[PDB]
Amino acid sequence: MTIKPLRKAVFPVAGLGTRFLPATKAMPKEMLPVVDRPLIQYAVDEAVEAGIEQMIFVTGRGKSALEDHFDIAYELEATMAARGKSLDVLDGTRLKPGNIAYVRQQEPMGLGHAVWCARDIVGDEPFAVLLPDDFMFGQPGCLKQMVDAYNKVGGNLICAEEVPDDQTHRYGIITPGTQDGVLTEVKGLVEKPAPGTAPSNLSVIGRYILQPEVMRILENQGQLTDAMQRMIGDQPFHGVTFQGTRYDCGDKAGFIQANLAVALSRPDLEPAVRAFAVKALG
Amino acid sequence: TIKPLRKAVFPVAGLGTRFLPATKAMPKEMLPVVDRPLIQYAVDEAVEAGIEQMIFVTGRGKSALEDHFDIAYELEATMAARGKSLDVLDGTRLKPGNIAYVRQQEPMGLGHAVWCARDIVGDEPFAVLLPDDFMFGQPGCLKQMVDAYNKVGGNLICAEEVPDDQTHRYGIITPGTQDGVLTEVKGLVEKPAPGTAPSNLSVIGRYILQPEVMRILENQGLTDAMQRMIGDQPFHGVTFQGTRYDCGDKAGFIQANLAVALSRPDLEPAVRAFAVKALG
Amino acid sequence: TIKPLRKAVFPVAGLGTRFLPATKAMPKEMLPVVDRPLIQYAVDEAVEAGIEQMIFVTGRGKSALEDHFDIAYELEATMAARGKSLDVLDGTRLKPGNIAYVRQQEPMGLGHAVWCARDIVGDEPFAVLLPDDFMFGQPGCLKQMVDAYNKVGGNLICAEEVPDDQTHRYGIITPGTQDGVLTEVKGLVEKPAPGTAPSNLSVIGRYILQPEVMRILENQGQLTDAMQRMIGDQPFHGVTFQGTRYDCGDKAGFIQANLAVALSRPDLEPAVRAFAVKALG
Amino acid sequence: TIKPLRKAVFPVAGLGTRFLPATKAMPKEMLPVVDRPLIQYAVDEAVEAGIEQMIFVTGRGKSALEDHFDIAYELEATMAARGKSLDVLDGTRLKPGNIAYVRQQEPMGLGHAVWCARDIVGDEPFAVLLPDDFMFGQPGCLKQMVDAYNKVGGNLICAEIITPGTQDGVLTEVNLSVIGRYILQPEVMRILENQGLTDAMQRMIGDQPFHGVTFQGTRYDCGDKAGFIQANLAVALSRPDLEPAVRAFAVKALG
Ligand SMILES: O=P(O)(O)O[C@H]1O[C@H](CO)[C@@H](O)[C@H](O)[C@H]1O
Ligand SMILES: O=P(O)(O)O[C@H]1O[C@H](CO)[C@@H](O)[C@H](O)[C@H]1O
Ligand SMILES: O=P(O)(O)O[C@H]1O[C@H](CO)[C@@H](O)[C@H](O)[C@H]1O
Ligand SMILES: O=P(O)(O)O[C@H]1O[C@H](CO)[C@@H](O)[C@H](O)[C@H]1O
Repeated sequence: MTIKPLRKAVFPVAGLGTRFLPATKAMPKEMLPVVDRPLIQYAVDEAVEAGIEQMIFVTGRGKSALEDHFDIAYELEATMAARGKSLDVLDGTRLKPGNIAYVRQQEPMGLGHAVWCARDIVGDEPFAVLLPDDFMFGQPGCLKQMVDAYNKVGGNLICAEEVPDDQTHRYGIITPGTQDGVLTEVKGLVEKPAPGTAPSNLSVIGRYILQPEVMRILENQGQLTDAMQRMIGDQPFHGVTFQGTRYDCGDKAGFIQANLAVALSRPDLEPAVRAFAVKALG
Repeated sequence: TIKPLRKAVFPVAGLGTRFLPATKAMPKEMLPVVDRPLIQYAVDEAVEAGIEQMIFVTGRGKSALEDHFDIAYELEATMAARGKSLDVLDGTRLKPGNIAYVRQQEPMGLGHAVWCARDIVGDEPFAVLLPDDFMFGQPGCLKQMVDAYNKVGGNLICAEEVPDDQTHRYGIITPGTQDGVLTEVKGLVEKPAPGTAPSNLSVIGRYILQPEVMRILENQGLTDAMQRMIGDQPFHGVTFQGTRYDCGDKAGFIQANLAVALSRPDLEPAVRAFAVKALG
Repeated sequence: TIKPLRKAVFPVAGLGTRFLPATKAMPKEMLPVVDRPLIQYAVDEAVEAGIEQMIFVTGRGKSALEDHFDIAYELEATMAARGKSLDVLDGTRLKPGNIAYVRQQEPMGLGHAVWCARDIVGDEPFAVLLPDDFMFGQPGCLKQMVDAYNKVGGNLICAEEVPDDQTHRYGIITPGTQDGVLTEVKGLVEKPAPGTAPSNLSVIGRYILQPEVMRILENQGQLTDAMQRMIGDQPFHGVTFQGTRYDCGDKAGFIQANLAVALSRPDLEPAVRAFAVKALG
Repeated sequence: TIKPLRKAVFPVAGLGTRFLPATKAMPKEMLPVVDRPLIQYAVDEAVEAGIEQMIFVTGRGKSALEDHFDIAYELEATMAARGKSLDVLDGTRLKPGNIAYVRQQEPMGLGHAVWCARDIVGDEPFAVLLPDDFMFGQPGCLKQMVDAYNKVGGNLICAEIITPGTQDGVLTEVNLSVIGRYILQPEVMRILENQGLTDAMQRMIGDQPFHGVTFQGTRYDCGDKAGFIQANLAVALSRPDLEPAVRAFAVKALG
């Protein structure tokens, strides 16, 4: 009757990313690069830093690239070796065998259904959920900051962020309680409220740490927000504000902004990129 | 007590070099015995045995095994546009999440492959099926084995008497008491030298193992693991009520295709007719 | 002046619905007869016939067909690491460029498929091979055909006598003069109705056509119906294969082909024959 | 006269090691410049220049390039089910047969790559486009080049290391960094076959008109990360729906 550690994270990667066509008509959206790494790469790096040791990808149909990316690139590594090029550039692209599991979603039925797909791999253990479109820039990574708070309050946690009024109908909204620094009690939550019925402004961001009871609730109704809801009254539920900036690579403008931000932070790229940005701006 | 099954591991990361050039760019596990691939048969067998979580330990060029168990979108659409029943595909798709894939990364054998499923299995007994061992019969091999499991528990493996000159190719069992279909395993040696075989009953690619076996594998990180397990838990060999075809070998693959074909009402007539002629 | 033969078209975009579930996610052209995929036998055949440009018109889920004819990097490296000879793969890789692929995009049949190779063929004669028609024998179907082509020229197709209740499934030929292995085609109808068959010699998946046939296909923007318009002005003969053909298009044929080849293999025949008789009563 | 020009060769078999780990399992030719992958821009450029036959010489892990130019069955179905227009995909797929693929098999460089298309091109003039060289401008590099072709014929290359002679405005008889845009005569194929590299186009200077064309626009070397980012920023600033937010961010982020 103990409580297990969270050595697990679930990555919903079965979307058709229709917003980025034509680029995504044959390329997984999750594979779009922020400078030189694909969105999922950042996401799993984040998880590793947070101490997670079992990544479980719930995929779709045309996404083999996601699978190959985290395996040995046999010919590539051979080619590089034949050129004295170091494989350090691939550090972190491959985990221990078994640490990355895949399960097909089969039918595109949303986030809750997706998480539900991992039910048997998670078991009676708390688990994390990361939506790669939410590029979280900062140190430590969002998940690590979150796990840090988990270690002290336990229960369920989600990344929270103040959003403009005309933006509230696009996210799940939190009904805030007591604030204790970075944490803030969630007294309620509604998935995309109507534009006049927003309980507040702090929305839910694609970073979660949930207790196994949430899986159970999903199996039973067998969606997510409504499932976390059912667990306000009996388990610690807090919103965590990220010490860094988040870029919504879900929309083209964010994607570009993220690329720029990261490039400006790179020793070898900022000089050239800065110089160019400057002129190009008038 | 005897913890219930429901989890099966399928090692499918081999390069099947024996079937080249057929397996040069296609998974050996996908070779058809008439009209269904070897894994399909193995999965069906698991389903019948009450297993509800398939764990595939794959290799690099094997996306076909993945697509085979998902919805074939365009195909199903084209069949519907021709009033063709999709019943032909029943059993091809399981519930979302019931089939998990993990990459073996490096081909280091059976033990290593099974080891790759450690976190998915957990504490929990698990089954292991090698699709190359085509098990023809009813009920299926795994079902017959699980029936014996719910009675004796512990670890079980499929056993089969093999000719003398063939013993050096299998793991051999040192038999104890026989109770109908079961036979106690008092010891086992992987591929003994010819003249050194303790007996003739070898190990076949069908296993039901206790979680302590995974533990022993993580620790040594193969056949040698099952054995640090004889004085502690009931360990029996099960004889299959049916015939097994070694599709690991060219001749076996063909024999299997012939056998199944002859059991098919719509194929038997034509096949038998030809077989006879062609034989002289 | 007979245009030399140097190109072959392989229609490999079918969904092989007949072999489900085996063909649910695997190209039917990759089904093996003992050792080698159907398409491998087909290209072998073309190579023997002196063809040096294979042109595959494929579909959507058929990357295996493309990988099969390229270097299998990891595999060849692993075999080398085990002193295993790569001879087993001889013929699986041709010279760079000798195999071209074009996507059919939509499954509109054989004529459409061949039409897709129009700009690759151009103004030159071309062959057409349907891998489902496993041609067992030697020299080998295309070779035997090209031998006849080199003396008669024009257009040729493999012809085979088929049972009466089987005629409605093939294109049927109206035979003329027979000159040994050849037989003039005076006409042909695609799948005639049962009772309407002009004869019994059907068209088999092996063709040698003149560029004018492409022209006619481009204009009509089907196959059978186009070869027709080429009767009164280009030598058109049907060729009989010196060997046996297996219709791997249907399950029984696939099985039969596998058994036939197996029995011709010194290393497999003993075990296979022994089994065959026992399991047969 | 001058044999028109209806064929283009696209060398797309590189391992893009410079963009690791992004290109570990994804073709570098598929890297997006905001909305579309590099090859898309390249083929669009070709179509605008009147090219009717695209020939891709690919490598091993590059199925994405093939699927991209075919019908995305399930996707188009899903969009339809959402009343979303497919115009977003216009230019994504050409007439069947207009895109041919040949495997390079062995990574032996540009010359060998072009050589692989020898039998598809035949005795005809052909273009060559390296998608890493993102050519931003209107009417687009190949078009501008083809315009000069119909006048002078022979062989042309995009210029921006070469020594010149006479400058006829945009043309200049052969700095001038050579750029990945070529229009070559069939005799160059023959010379490649024989020695069986590119600087063998030179064995073609005393017999055919050979000029360098200067591009009316700017080129971004998406071969290196700085260039890739610059290209994405430039295009974004040119898009009415993205420029506002992108510019506002850029400014703030720059200090
Ligand atoms: O992004 P989705 O899938 O449209 O919506 C999901 O993630 C959002 C954050 O990105 C949350 O605010 C929503 O509550 C959640 O349902
Ligand atoms: O097939 P392998 O790898 O030579 O040997 C493996 O499968 C055999 C059955 O096929 C088992 O009897 C062996 O114990 C196992 O190690
Ligand atoms: O096989 P298909 O495409 O159904 O039909 C095609 O090949 C047959 C032989 O296999 C010929 O008899 C038909 O005339 C030809 O159109
Ligand atoms: O990559 P290569 O073949 O060494 O060089 C090639 O690509 C370069 C861009 O990457 C171009 O600037 C060169 O003109 C072209 O020949």
